[PDB]
Amino acid sequence: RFDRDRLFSVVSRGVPEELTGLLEYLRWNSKYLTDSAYTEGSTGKTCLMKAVLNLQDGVNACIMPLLQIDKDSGNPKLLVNAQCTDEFYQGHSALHIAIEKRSLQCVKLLVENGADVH
Amino acid sequence: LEEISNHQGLTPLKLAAKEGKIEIFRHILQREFSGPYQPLSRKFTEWCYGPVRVSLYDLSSVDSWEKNSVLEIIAFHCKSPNRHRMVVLEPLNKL
Amino acid sequence: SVLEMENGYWWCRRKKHREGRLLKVGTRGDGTPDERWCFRVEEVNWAAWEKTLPTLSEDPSGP
Repeated sequence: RFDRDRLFSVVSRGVPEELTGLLEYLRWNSKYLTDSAYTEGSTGKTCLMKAVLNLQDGVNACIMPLLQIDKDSGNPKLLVNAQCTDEFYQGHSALHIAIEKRSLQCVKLLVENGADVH
Repeated sequence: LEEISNHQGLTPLKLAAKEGKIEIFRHILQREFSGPYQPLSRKFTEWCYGPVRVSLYDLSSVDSWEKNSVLEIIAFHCKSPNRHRMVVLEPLNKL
Repeated sequence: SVLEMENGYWWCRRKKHREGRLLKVGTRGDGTPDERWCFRVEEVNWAAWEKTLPTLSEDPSGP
């Protein structure tokens, strides 16, 4: 198994070696990573938003394998185009955060794989 | 070391408030150290977004909930012409 | 005037309450938690673009 909190603790430090198993668990539980279960609480924060909110010297190593996981997950809605969607902080994309955190590398890598610009 | 008292009952934050010394009073009120010397600081920073930053100032014995607060000592126990310039500065002004 | 009016009248003793809220700031400040009553002042600074000092929280989530 793979709990949401364990996943968030993995992606917090940017350690990709713990990511082995997410494909099997997601295809076996018949769920999708943009589920309300995997939403980081009531704000609406998704997993990759938390991946971008902590960067090590302006770059992360857990971003690209996680997008690979989502591409192999066959989701109808793409992970990177998700939005926060609450009262205070609505519509907040993943691509706003990397622009705020001044990470040109993260912006580039994010918009490589279909991140909606506007 | 900060929350220690002399025989008069004051700690060196309050002592700088009572005696009229503003120059160390401001710096004790607003000190931010980045690195391994984090816990001995007062002006933390909660978040920043572009140009807007929200920064938790500290109110250990600066709010009038305590018996001998810096707010009371500036108003009622300080005999100095530097009284009002202590009230103008932050976070006392916003408080 | 404010510090006088907090104390109430001479016939009723107004229960004065703590100002500001309690955020856990450090880890090894006092014990494994530390908790200091803190008061948040919002400022806008167009001169500094650092992204170097760590911050207590990540999403803004005002008042």
